[PDB]
Formats: sequence, structure tokens, C-alpha cells
Amino acid sequence: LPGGPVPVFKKYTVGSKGIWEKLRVLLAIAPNRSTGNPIVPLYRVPTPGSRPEANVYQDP
Amino acid sequence: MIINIVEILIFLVCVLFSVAYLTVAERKTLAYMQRRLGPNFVGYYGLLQAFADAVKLLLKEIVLPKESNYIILVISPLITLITALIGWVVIPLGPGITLGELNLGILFSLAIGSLGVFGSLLSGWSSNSKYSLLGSIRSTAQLISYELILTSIFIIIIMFVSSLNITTIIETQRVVWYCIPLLPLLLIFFIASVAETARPPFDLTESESELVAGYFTEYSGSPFVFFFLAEYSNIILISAFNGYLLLGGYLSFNYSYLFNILFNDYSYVSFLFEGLINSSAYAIKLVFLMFSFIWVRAAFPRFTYDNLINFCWIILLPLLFGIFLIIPSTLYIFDSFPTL
Amino acid sequence: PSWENIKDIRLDPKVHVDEVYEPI
Amino acid sequence: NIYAGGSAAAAPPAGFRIHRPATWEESEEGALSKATKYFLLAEMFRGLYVVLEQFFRAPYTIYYPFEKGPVSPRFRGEHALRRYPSGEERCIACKLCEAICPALAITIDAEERIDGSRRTTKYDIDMTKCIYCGYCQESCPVDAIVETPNVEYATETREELLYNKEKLLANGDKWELELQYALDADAPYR
Amino acid sequence: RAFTINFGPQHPAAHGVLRLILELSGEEIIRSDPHVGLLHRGTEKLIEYKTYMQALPYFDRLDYVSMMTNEQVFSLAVEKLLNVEVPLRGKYIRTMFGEITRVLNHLMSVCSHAMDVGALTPFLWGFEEREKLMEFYERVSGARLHAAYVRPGGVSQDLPAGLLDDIYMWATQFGDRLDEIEELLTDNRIWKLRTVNIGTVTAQDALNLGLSGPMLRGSGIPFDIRKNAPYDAYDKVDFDVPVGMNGDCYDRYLIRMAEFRQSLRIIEQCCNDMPAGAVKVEDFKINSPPRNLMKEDMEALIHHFLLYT
Amino acid sequence: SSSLYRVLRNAWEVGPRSYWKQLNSIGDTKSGRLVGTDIYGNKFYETDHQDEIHLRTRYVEYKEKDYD
Amino acid sequence: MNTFIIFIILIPIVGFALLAVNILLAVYKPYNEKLGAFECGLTSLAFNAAFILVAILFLPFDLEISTLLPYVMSIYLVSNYGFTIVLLFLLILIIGFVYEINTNALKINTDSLIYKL
Amino acid sequence: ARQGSFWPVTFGLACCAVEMMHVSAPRYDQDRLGIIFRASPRQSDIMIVAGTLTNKMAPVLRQVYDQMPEPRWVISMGSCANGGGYYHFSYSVVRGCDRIVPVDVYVPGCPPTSEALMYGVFQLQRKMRNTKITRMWYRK
Amino acid sequence: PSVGQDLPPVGGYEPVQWRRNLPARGFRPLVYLAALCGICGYGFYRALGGIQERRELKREK
Amino acid sequence: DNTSTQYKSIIDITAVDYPSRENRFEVVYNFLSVRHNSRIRLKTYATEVTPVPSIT
Amino acid sequence: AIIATAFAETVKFSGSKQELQKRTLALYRQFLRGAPTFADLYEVQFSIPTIRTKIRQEFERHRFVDDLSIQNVLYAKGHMEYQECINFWKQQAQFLKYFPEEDDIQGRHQPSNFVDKFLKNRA
Ligand SMILES: CCCCCCCCCCCCCCCCCC(=O)OC[C@H](COP(=O)(O)OCCN)OC(=O)CCCCCCCCCCCCCCCCC
Ligand SMILES: CCCCCCCCCCCC(=O)OC[C@H](COP(=O)(O)OCC[N+](C)(C)C)OC(=O)CCCCCCCCCCC
Ligand code: SF4
Ligand code: SF4
Ligand code: SF4
Repeated sequence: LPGGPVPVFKKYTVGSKGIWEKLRVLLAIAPNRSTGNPIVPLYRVPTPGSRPEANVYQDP
Repeated sequence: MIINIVEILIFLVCVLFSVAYLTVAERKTLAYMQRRLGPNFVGYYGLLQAFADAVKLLLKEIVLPKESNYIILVISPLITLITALIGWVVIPLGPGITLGELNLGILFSLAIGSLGVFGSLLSGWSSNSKYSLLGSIRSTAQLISYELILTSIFIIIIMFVSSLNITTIIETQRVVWYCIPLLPLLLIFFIASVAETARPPFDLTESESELVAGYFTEYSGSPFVFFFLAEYSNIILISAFNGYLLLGGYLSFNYSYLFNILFNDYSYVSFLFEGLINSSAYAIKLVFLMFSFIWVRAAFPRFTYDNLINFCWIILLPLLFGIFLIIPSTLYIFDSFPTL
Repeated sequence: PSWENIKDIRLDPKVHVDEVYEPI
Repeated sequence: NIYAGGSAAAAPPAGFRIHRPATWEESEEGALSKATKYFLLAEMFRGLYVVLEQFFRAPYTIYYPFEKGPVSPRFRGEHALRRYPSGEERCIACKLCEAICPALAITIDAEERIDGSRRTTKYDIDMTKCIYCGYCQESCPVDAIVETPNVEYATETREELLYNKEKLLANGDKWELELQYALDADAPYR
Repeated sequence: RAFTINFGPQHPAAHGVLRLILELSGEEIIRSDPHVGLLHRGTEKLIEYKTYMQALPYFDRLDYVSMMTNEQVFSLAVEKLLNVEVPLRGKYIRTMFGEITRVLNHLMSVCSHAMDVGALTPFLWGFEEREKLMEFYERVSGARLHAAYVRPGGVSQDLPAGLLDDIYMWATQFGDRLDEIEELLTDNRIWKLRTVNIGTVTAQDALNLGLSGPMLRGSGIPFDIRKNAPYDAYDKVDFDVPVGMNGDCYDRYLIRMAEFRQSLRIIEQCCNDMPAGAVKVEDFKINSPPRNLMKEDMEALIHHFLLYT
Repeated sequence: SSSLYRVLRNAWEVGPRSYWKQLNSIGDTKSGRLVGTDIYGNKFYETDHQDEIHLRTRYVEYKEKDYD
Repeated sequence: MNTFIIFIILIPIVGFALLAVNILLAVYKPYNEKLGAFECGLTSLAFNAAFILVAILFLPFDLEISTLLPYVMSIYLVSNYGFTIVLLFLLILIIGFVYEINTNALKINTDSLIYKL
Repeated sequence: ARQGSFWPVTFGLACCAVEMMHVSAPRYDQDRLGIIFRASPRQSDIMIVAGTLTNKMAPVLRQVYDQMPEPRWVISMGSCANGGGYYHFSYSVVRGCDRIVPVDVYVPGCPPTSEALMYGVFQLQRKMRNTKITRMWYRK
Repeated sequence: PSVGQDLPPVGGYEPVQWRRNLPARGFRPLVYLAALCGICGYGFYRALGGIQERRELKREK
Repeated sequence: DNTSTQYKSIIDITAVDYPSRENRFEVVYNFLSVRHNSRIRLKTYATEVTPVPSIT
Repeated sequence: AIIATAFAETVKFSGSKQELQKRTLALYRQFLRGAPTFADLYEVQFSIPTIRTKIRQEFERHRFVDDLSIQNVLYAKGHMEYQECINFWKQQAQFLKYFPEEDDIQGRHQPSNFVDKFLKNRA
């Protein structure tokens, strides 16, 4: 059913790694829920003032 | 005389500072449950926050409204604070280790608690702000109703001990904590201690959204300090009542084997080590209870007046009378009426 | 199967049109 | 077919009438299980656990003024009047900024400069009327008035918030580099 | 004999400007007389002294949590009078941002509601999501709250280059952010004690009183302008409409909570189907020309001058 | 990340004097590579510690006590 | 002069000292507008029976609960005799509690539309 | 103490109150500095005028200002409160709250971002930090 | 034309989750009730044992 | 109330000041019919001294 | 439903002048009766006789208005004002608008002939 649960590793949010991951999955109400923190290397990068597309934009 | 003075100063300082830091602990814990930080700026890691608020409030002007009985408005917070602090004189941190070793310790606790509704009953009459009056009547009703539940659980526990000395009640629990045979009674004591303290979800007494502020709408400066201090001191004290009635007080585990390994005779080192163990057990129980107060504040919406009155007088009180019937029945069945 | 290897959307091939047609 | 005071679309959808509510006797759960949930507060403990789980997650706070929230090239803060690289002002007193300003914040006067140029002799912005809408910046045909990304200029009296020409030029001189960043970033989109 | 209390203006539930004079016989409200105009500004008198372009920001500040839907209502009125058509991409952007605006408004309403009853935590959790979306507002318009982005003819500026990816990245986790609020609220028996059968409104009285939105859909009537009078790209996207049956506070809460989900669905669809082309109507007699024309072309410079003067 | 280990590791990486400076100005303990310096004298740092949330990866250490 | 009495004396002294510090250090500038009572920012009584009734029924129930203190302090000495007596006492009180419940003591337009054709 | 316990009265009137709430949201957490918004004016130090002040609301604002115990400060937030803002020429709007109450810090913006409001708070604390209390008495 | 415009990926984005995801957790209510009965029974066993031994100590004293 | 119209919801009521007319104000009523998905507008006129019948 | 509030009278335009004067005199009596209530509510410095004097002046101002519709409108507005005062909806600030004379002397120079008006550019 589209819009149903998707696993936590397809969500762009930090989450946990190592032994703490297994601890989290054991102790989570719903193991597929993300933590809310965006992934720093991925989110809002490059910054809006340094987009390469600015130097190619033309009026549509 | 000197030793008495030093003991009282040590105990008083510990209690006052524990109350002061409970406020900071509340803000920080709620903050982390709300994905934020809470006070981390006034003092290192926000450790001086409570003293900052204190000093500010002691420098704040006192406003006495025109229609108010100023004497009553200033003295009501003072008496509620005094009783809230007097309640601490009987709390033991170890066998016989207390300021007041009364054979009527339980009766003293209940009496000084029953002296706790007078701040609410008097401030509404003193403020004369209408919001304060509504809050005061509703609070007086709620507090007395839940004081009934607390007194009834006290009685049920004394059914197992047949003593009004707090240390004895704690000592009888080396066999087992009373929260094991009476887990449902422990749940009710929490739900009722929350209500008797006027904490969320049962904060109808001074709920900002139904009534701006509450009975304290008119309290600025030190009177506000007194209501604040009395409220958090009462939180800790009723957590203490819970601790020694149901969680075994200062009992943690049988450290006889360990002490026989470490030491070979009695010494001030070993007496101090035993004192630290007992006090640490009792303080960790207090900490879990205070954390639970803060947790429940974080998790639930408020009740309405009708809802909580219905709760206490139609769901809780029948169960407690049923337990009044079923505890002595079980003692009688198994021939275990406790001796004096 | 974890967030450290989540695929970078930012480098996916975007759609590209050459001329946009909107009738009057 | 033919409708009278109605239509196919106004006819009730299939299944609009709700099913009758069930009675207590037609319940799947035994009374004992329901009473267990009732007395032990099952969903309240689920709520408490969800709340407790947040306690062990990373908080969102940032430590202002040592860190700052995101800012974009398009951001609209305090105003500043720009110069040409040669250092001649860009504002030519065309007064379009004065005409478009929805708060009537801008007051401008002009006349022939001694060297014949069309320049302003008075350019005021009442920063307490401004709504920081950025129309004045879209309007100006020479990019002379712009809105810096600066938000930290709170004052202790109101008279400091009445910017005259000298103040706005000083702001332009002071913030030119950041203004160039925002311009290089957003000019293709204007 | 009724007892009269002034609920508000200085009261958190009152939102600061609701002087609600109530008359009580004990606990029960006998008559209620809301007094308003503590925030009467004369917006409608002032608009008559403003060009249409100049009058647009008056609407940002009407419902100051739903800015872009206000700009959208005024824009639709003025375009209907102007007999012009918004380009496709512009329509899609206005739909996406109308639903981002709906999500923001519902976060504010639901969380403020729960804070009024006493549930203080969803306030903060939902306010972090509000912060995340106000980042998108600030990135497309330059202001966190009063964007002035949606304008008669389309939108003021095209989207920045990296916005669709960031919106999608946020959309991958908003579902969980909703589930957590629902964990605290939907089944809590205290919440249901505060909301079930409170403020009940019948269908017929809903129609008679002029109520709309959730206040009307809670009473069982399936009416939704997005489905009934398909405006913008609300006909190119797929979504459902939740309808209550008891018309009490609890049904309206359920409705709002499901409108969260439907808005997330629409946002994803527009993220997947955003087309190319112009964002504002391509007649420089209505909307200003791009600045590269305005500085090279005589006609464009004249039209820019006249439009802004 | 709110963990104590993060604070201990940053404090070790940064040195005791800088730890006390940070505890007396910012209140947190941050370890990051210096990027540049103002005309005014403040210093700017960036960090790549993965335990740092979005929007906390750049920060400033003011030159004066009465920072602004 | 044991710790008990000294602590009891000490607490009100601390309260009075904090009050006196406030009186000595804080400014004190009353004026008519400040002295007004606060009701949401601007100047400006029948009750229900259950308000009276909660308070009034508190006293009998409190007395019932506190009448069991002698029992729990003498349970062993009274043996299976006192046991039965206190059961009867409790049941008699439970009857009054039942009366209270069934009378709903503490608790505080559906016509059809008919046209005469 | 005065800077460490910074208690405002919330008095929120319009769109500025939303940025005032976002100050307390997780991202900025005014509480981490010691700011608790308190409903009663009796328990508050600071009044924040956040919103359009109408003629109908002027007496109520002055009343709430009068009922704050001393010492008290006022911060004027937003264009509407500073100078009447976008409704400056309306027939029912006070052209700035300093017609009604004395003001210590003016925060410009419509609405001021949360960071601008926090900067205004820092300015107020800087003013507190340079205040002579007993040194002033010594000068008498 | 359209050069440099923000546009979606050619294959589209992966579907997001938007339906309610509140999975049921916990043993059946009767398991919790049985655990409560076990804990309470054991606690009563120990408590009554302690009461009886305290009585015998009273006899000795 | 008619079956073919059924304009159950009042939407708004307003006036528009026309100073050239003998009757200055024109009062506008907008109605909405959720049954039929249709709207209608009804106008009247009034002056500074002649009233309009209330539809409350 | 939304029910009327305290001292609310439905709007009715009297078809005859006499039926209007009946209501007008009733309203005047209501104002005179309420004067002490106004003096308590709004903490006025001045006396109840001065309130009643002010009311009499207000009613006097329209004593010669002829056209019936204008009288109807004036009566309706007078009743709206009465309801505003008696329900304490009004504050002291707006209430004292009615009373510009009891404030103190504004200054030394209130011009009366052409030379004093001319000196102040108000001629
Ligand atoms: C199966 C056989 C069982 C035999 C008997 C069991 C022995 C006693 C059981 C122990 C617990 C009993 C006390 C709680 C009972 C809960 C009853 C309840 O739900 O109250 C309902 C009440 C409204 O009443 P009602 O009309 O019946 O509800 C239907 C509404 N349509 O509305 C309410 O009052 C809501 C419930 C109040 C909850 C208060 C919560 C405040 C504090 C939370 C406590 C949670 C623990 C916190 C500790 C931290 C966690 C470690
Ligand atoms: C209405 C309650 C009915 C419950 C019936 C259960 C009977 C089960 C048989 C086990 C008894 C046994 O064998 O253990 C005997 C125990 C321990 O005594 P002991 O020292 O070991 O005996 C040695 C004899 N001396 C001392 C003379 C040497 O005695 C008890 O008291 C424990 C009884 C179990 C607890 C029952 C409580 C039920 C919940 C009550 C909540 C109101
Ligand atoms: S930002 Fe808006 S109000 Fe301010 S000067 Fe520019 S156009 Fe005028
Ligand atoms: S629009 Fe630009 S160039 Fe014209 S007067 Fe204003 S600032 Fe100067
Ligand atoms: S200043 Fe602007 S944002 Fe603030 S309340 Fe006024 S109109 Fe709203």
C-alpha cells in the first residue's frame, strides 16, 4: 500500500551506528522512525549562495 | 549543643540546596524531552540558575493590592513554607539517623501535611483578584480530596507494621519492599501524590490556560519565592513519604559480606561508609521519584475539576475501601497479624 | 542498509527540457 | 435520468450512511483484558515511553550569538545604499523606490549636482515604518538601494532608527562585500 | 444572577486580543460575548489607498500563520478580474507552497490547542518542524513569515537551485514527526476527556452559522473547495478529504491530523511533477520584466517604470 | 550529540586553556579547525565531527569579553 | 534542646529573614494604577451544591479513615475478635459510601420535529 | 541576577508574537538563557510589546505596564510597535508604543527574526550590566 | 527555453511514508495481569513470612 | 428554502459606498449551497437613514 | 443561538414621532438612573449632579431635529451608547471623552476677539 512504512535507512536523518544501533532497534517503539536531525553533508549543501546553477540561469 | 547545631545546619543546607537544584533539574529534563537544552548559561552548565532567580526575586518590590488584607497575603506563603520545611524533621537517612526520632513519626507527617491546604485556602481571600478566588476554592477541594487517598494508603501500610516510628517501618522492609506485594497501591500513591502536590496533569489549581497564573497571580518578590520553595520542597517530601512507605527507604542491599571483606572492626571509616550507602540508596529513590514527576509533567494534558473530583471519589476511594477489607482478611487467613 | 550509505539525491540526473510549449 | 432539484453529484455516495454503532455485548475483547488496559493505563505508558525516547536524542538548539541560523541570498534585513566601483553613488533620484514603498517609509529630495549629475540631496528611510518587503530593491533600476542580510541593529532610542542619506551610504560601504555575495548569488533570479 | 468575567485580553488561551466577556451561573456558561477590535487596524480602509501590487502585503498579515494562502486568495481575485492565466510551473509552485502553508498552519493550530489544554510537549516538537519549513520560505522569498511571494500573475521569483531536494529530504521524515505527536495525543484518555463531545455542532447549524473548513467537515458534510471548485493545480494532484461524523473537538482534531498526511502527499506529488517554464504570467503589462531585459530593452524599461509607479 | 564522551574528547583535542575559555564564553566545548580571522579580531572555526547537528558546524570566538 | 525543637524554631526564623531582606532591599513605590487588581489588564456569586458537598463529606470520611488508627496500632492484641469488629465497622461505612455513589452526590434539545400537515 | 532571570509578560498582540514563540522553540531556546514567559505582570521584569498597538488596546497596555513591580523594562518588537509600521496612517492605530509606555530597546523588523529579538535581549542585558545601583547611591 | 531551472529527477523521487505508522506493541493484557498477580503473590509471601518471624523474635524478647 | 436553490450557508454581508447614487450604500449578500455546489449574490440598497431588514 | 446581551434592544424605526418620544424619554430616564453606576464604574473625580447635567446637555443638543428618520438614528445611537456605558464595556479613557470641561485649564491664552486670534495665526 503506497504511503506505508519505509525503513529508517531510506530517510535523510542522522540515526545511530554500531552497537548503539542494535540497542536502538531493541528499545524503539517503532524501529523505523527517524530522529529528526538532517544529515549535515547532504542537507542544504551547497549553500544557496554558492550554487553552480546561478552562473547558468537564464530567464524562462 | 554544638553537635546539634552542626547536624541541623548540615541537614538544612542539604534540603534547601536540593530544593533549589530540583528546579534546575526540572527545566533541564523537560528541555531534553522537548529536544532543547534548558538552562546552560547562568553559571557553568546552568548550575547557578536557581540562585539567579532567587536573588532577582529577593530584589523585587512587593505589591499589596488595594482591596487586599496585606498581613494575610504576606503570611500565608510564609506558613505554607514553614510547614513544608517542618515536614522534613522526621525523615531518616539511616537507622535512627534523623533530626527527630519520634515514636509518632507517621502521625507527625500526616498532621504537618494536613497543615498544607491553608496557603491555598488563604491566598484567594488575601489576593481578591477573582481568578485567585476561583483557583483557591477549586484547589482546596482537590487537595483535601486527595489527602484522603494519601492517608488511606498510610493506614494500609501501617496494617503491616503496627508502628508509627518511621525507622521501624523502614526496617521491616529488609525482608521485602512493600511496593512488591502492593504494586497497585504504589501506582495510586503516585497518581495521588501528583494530585496532592498540584502538578500536571492535575495542575487545575494554578493552570495558566484556564486561569491566568493561579492563586499566585498577585504574588511578587519573596512571597512568590515562598510559594515556589514550598511547592518544590513538598514535591521532595511527598517523594520521601513514598520512599519510606513503599520503596524501603534507605535500604538497598545486604552489604554485610562486603563490609566483612573491607573492614575488620568498627571505625569512623566504616560508619561513614555505611552512612553513605544508606543515604545514597534513599537519595537515588528520591531522584527516581522527582524524575517521574517531571516525566509526567512532560507527557500528559491537564484534567478538569469535574474529572479529578470524579476520579478521586468514584474510582480511587472505592478501590481503597476494598483494600481496607482485603488486607486484614489476608493477614487473618494466614495468621500474620504483626506484633508491636 | 544504513544512513551512512544513503544515496546522494543531489547527483541524480535531473529532467531537462529544451523548449516549453504553453498555448495561448 | 432526469432530476428535480437535484443531480447525480448531489446524490449520496455509495456507503454514505454509517454503520450502526456496536453494543457492549458484541465486543471482541473480554472484560478482563479491557479492565487490564483500563486499570494499568496502557496507552498512557505508551505515551510516556515515546516521551522518554526523545530524552536520548540529539537536541536542536544552536548557541546564538556564537552560531547562526541559516541565511539565504534573498534575505531582507537592514537597508544600505550602494556605489559604483568608481565610488560614484548608484542612486540617481529616480524615486521609483519612493513610489512603490507600501509603508510610505521613504522620503527623497533631489536636484542637479554641481557637476550636472542627477543625484539625491536627502534620502531618508523611517526604519520604524518599514515592513521590510523588498519592493524598494526590486524597483530601483540601478540596484542602488538594497537590503542587507543584517538583523542585529537594535537601538536604545527611536531617533537612531530614522536613517538619513549619510547613514545608509555608510551601511553600503560597510556591507558591500556581503552585498556582493548576495548579488552574485541571486541576480540571475531577479 | 449571572457572574461576569473578562476572559482575556492578557491570557495565553485568549491569544492576547480576545476579550471574551462570559457570564457564569456557577461553573456553566450562560451567555458569551466575545469582544474584538483590539486588533482592528483598518486594513480594508488602507487597501483603497494602495495599488494592487502595493496592497498585496496587507494579506500576509491577516492570518499571520497562513501567509501564502492569503496571498493566493488575493491573487486569484485579481487574476480573475484581470482575465490572465498563471503558467503551469507557477500554478504548481503555488500548490506546493499552499500545502507547505497548510502544514505550517496546522502545526501552529494543533500544537497551540494542545498547549491550551495542557499538553506542552507537542508545541516544541511541532515548532521544530515549523522551523524547518520556514527555512524553505526564507529561501524562496527572503522572509521567514511575511513572504509576499505569491502575486497576481504567479510568484515573484523562481525557486532556488537546491530546493526540491531539500523539501523531499524533509518529506521523508515528516511522517515520523507526525506519528510521534499522534502517539502522545490520539489515544490518550485525558485528551479524549478534554475533546470528546465538547463543542458539538450539528450539520444544519454548521451550514446556518457560516462555518467552513474542518469546523464544517467535522459535522459530516463533505465540502472542500479544493475538490469542489478545483483552483490552481488541485486538479492535477491526488488527495483525499477526511470527514468527521460527531462534530466535536475530537473529530476536528482527527480531521486536522489527517490533513497533515494529505498535505504531505500533495507536497510529494508536486516535488515529483514540477514542470519547467515561466513562473509569472509572460505579459510585461501585468508583471515586471526580468532585469536583464529591463536594462537593455526600451519597452521593458517603460513597462517596469509604469508598473512600479 | 549531548553525550559526555563528546565533551571529554573535544576538551582533550582542544587543551585545558581553550576549554576554560570556551566554558567562560560559549558554554559548550567545540573542537574545529580555524578558518580565518576578522578585521576585528574574532576567529572562525568549522568542524566535521559527525556528532554535530546541522547548523552547528560553524562558530565564532569573539575577541572581547563584551562580545556582540 | 534537642535537634527537633531547634530545627522547628530555626525554620520560621529563616522565613522571616528572607522576608526582611526583601523588605530592606527592594524599592517600594506604590501608586493607584499599580495597586489595582490584575484581571487580564483592565478593571472590572452563586455556586453549585457539589462544591459544598465535597468539603462537607470530607469530614466524615476523614473521621472514618482516622478511626482505623487505633485498630492498626493494636491489630495483634485484638486478634481475630477485633478483626471481625473492624470488618463490621468498615461495611457499615461502605453502605454510606454506596448511598453517596448512587445518589450521584458530587456530580455537576432532543425533541423530534413534527409538522401539523 | 537581573540578567540571569529574565522574565517577560508575553503581552503578544499579532504576527510578531509568532517570532516571539519561535524564540522559545527548540532551535533558539530562550529558556537556556534564563527567560521564562510568565502570564501575570506581577511576576515579570520585562514587557515585550510584540504587535500592532490599536487605540482600543492602549489603555489595557498601559494598565499592564503599570502593574509590573519595579524594576521594570520594556522592549518594543516589530515595526508596528516601534512606529506604527504598515498601519502608521490608520485611524485606529497608535503610531508607536512609546506614546504609551517608556521603552528601553527598539527591535526593528516586520517581523524581527528570532535572532534579531535575541540580539535585542542581549542589548537589554548589556544595559542592565552597566547600571549603577549602589554606586549611584554612593554618588548621592 | 529553460536553462538552470530547478527540476525533479528523471525517474522521480522514492516514495515517502505518509500513512499512519503506530504499530501495536506489548504482550496481551492478560500477560501483564498475570505478571502483576505473580509479583503481588510473591511479595505477600515474603511479607507474611517476615511478619511471622518478627512475631517469634517478639516472643524471644 | 426552495428545493432547486437551497442556499443554506451565509458567506458574508457587506456594504459598498457609492456617493454618486441617491442611495449611497449597496448591501451585498453572498450565499453558498453545499447541496448543489453553487453560489449566489444578492444586492440591495440603503441610505444613511433608511434601514435594511435584518436576515438574522 | 447567539442571544442578545444585557440591556440590548432590537433595532426598530418608529413609524410615528410620538411613539419615538416615548422611547426617547424612557432612555433619558435610564441614563439619569444609571448616573451613579457610571460614577462608581469609572472612578470619576466629579459629582453625580455633573454626570446628570452632562446627560441633559447631550439630550438637549438634538431637541429641534424634525425629520423622523434622523431622530430614529439618533435614538438608536443613544441607546447603543447607554448599553456601552452601563455594561462597563467602555474604559475610563473613552468615558472621560464625554467630559472635556472638567479637565483643568489648558493655558493662559484662549483667544476670543480678532486681535488675539490673529496674533496666533488662527484668525
Ligand atoms: C483487571 C483487574 C484489576 C483489579 C483492580 C486493580 C487494582 C488497582 C489498579 C492500579 C491503578 C488504579 C488507578 C488508575 C485507574 C485508572 C482508571 C481510569 O482510567 O480513570 C478514568 C477517568 C475517567 O473515568 P471513566 O469515565 O471510567 O473513563 C471512561 C471515559 N469514557 O479518567 C482518568 O482519571 C484518567 C486516568 C488517570 C491517570 C492519571 C495519570 C497521572 C499520573 C500518571 C501515572 C503513570 C505512572 C507514572 C510513573 C512514571 C513511569 C515509570
Ligand atoms: C484471599 C487470599 C487467598 C490466597 C490463597 C493462596 C494460597 C497459596 C499457598 C501458598 C502458601 C504457602 O505455602 O506459603 C506459606 C507462607 C509463608 O509462611 P511460612 O513461614 O513459609 O510457613 C512456615 C510455618 N511456620 C511459620 C509456622 C513455621 O505463608 C503465607 O502467608 C504466604 C501465602 C501466599 C500469599 C497469598 C496472598 C494472595 C494475594 C492477597 C492479596 C489481597
Ligand atoms: S522594504 Fe518595503 S517598506 Fe521598506 S523601504 Fe523597501 S519598499 Fe519601502
Ligand atoms: S529607486 Fe533606486 S535609483 Fe531610484 S531613487 Fe530609489 S534608490 Fe535611487
Ligand atoms: S511589525 Fe509587522 S510582523 Fe510585527 S506585528 Fe506588526 S505587521 Fe506583524
